[PDB]
Amino acid sequence: MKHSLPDLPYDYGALEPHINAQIMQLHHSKHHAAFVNNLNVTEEKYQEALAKGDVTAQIALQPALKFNGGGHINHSIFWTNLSPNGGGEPKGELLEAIKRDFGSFDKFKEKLTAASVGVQGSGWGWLGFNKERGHLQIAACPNQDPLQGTTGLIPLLGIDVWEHAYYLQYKNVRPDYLKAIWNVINWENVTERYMACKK
Amino acid sequence: MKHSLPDLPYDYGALEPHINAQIMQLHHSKHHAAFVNNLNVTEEKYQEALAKGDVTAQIALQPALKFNGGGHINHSIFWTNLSPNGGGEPKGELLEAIKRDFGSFDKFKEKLTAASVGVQGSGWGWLGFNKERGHLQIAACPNQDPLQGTTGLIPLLGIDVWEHAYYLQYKNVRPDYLKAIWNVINWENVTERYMACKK
Ligand SMILES: [Mn+2]
Ligand SMILES: [Mn+2]
Repeated sequence: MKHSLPDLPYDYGALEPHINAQIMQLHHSKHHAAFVNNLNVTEEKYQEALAKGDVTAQIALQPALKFNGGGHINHSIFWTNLSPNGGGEPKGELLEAIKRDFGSFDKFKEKLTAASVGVQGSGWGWLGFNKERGHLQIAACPNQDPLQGTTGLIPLLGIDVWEHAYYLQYKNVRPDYLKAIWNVINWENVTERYMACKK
Repeated sequence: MKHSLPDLPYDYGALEPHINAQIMQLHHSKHHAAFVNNLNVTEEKYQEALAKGDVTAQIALQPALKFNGGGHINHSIFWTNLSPNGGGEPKGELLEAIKRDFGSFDKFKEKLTAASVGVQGSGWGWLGFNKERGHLQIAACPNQDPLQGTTGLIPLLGIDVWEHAYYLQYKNVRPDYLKAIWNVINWENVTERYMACKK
């Protein structure tokens, strides 16, 4: 296909003061850009290996494909989950699903925050939808491992806990970054992803 | 180019009494046959996904590709590492490299045996060649993870320690299986693989 870096739906500084412009610029234009460039290179190498039936090469390329491929997937979703018009609480069917599956919105916040802060090293915190069980589910993924590709869950809301996502502003205080990000969550986008899972 | 199950270079009972015919027949005609068939099915699914640029599908298929792909690679080498003409000790440059890197042939035997018996669960014990360092190296791989694809080492001699490789004959006494396999090692094939790395 030849993947490309998607344009951001807002200005790099639109999420201030919760996430500063310098992080957004570096996070989008440098880290994400690298994943897309390396993903395209990795996909081209795998196509050659498949043509020659080189199983050894296919397996050797799996870490680069998952790492760069997942990085493209994860960050592409991440940008749509944020908005300068975000924050507050969700409404409608998504709010009802959260109460049913987690009890209340506040308890959901605590569990997703704990899952994200509890990540040892680099990874992601995710609110996902389990098609088999038909309910919401919280999961954490290491490094750039994508939720759906590795767990089967449909991603609804992702929290990047890579140090590059918060270290320029919040230093080592990961909880402060988690507390601040709730102010810019685009619940409209999360709702659209949730409704897409239902019939 | 479509992978196929290789024919065994000897009769199923040629390795008796060290490895009985029932294990060889089941190991080759049942287990290996499934890996090659499932490998081909997996490659077709990945080829379609790669054409559409579906990164999620590519990542979801990685476990099946590594498991079935590695199984095809590992067992295809395994059969060539055994021979009714095997046993004894290696000669020539291979014997010299073993003494240099391991001290003596007996010490190499002890180290590869320990690596194979020490595998927790299913996996493989391997004598490999390190292209970067230009010396021999022993490594263990879990499940069907192939040596070269995951470590870069060139496989010279592999020991299958999956329970299906010995449980019918040696029950839970894995050390007895390792003791018997040394009598049927095809050092001629190991030498040809080793010499192919040097130039
Ligand atoms: Mn990131
Ligand atoms: Mn086996």
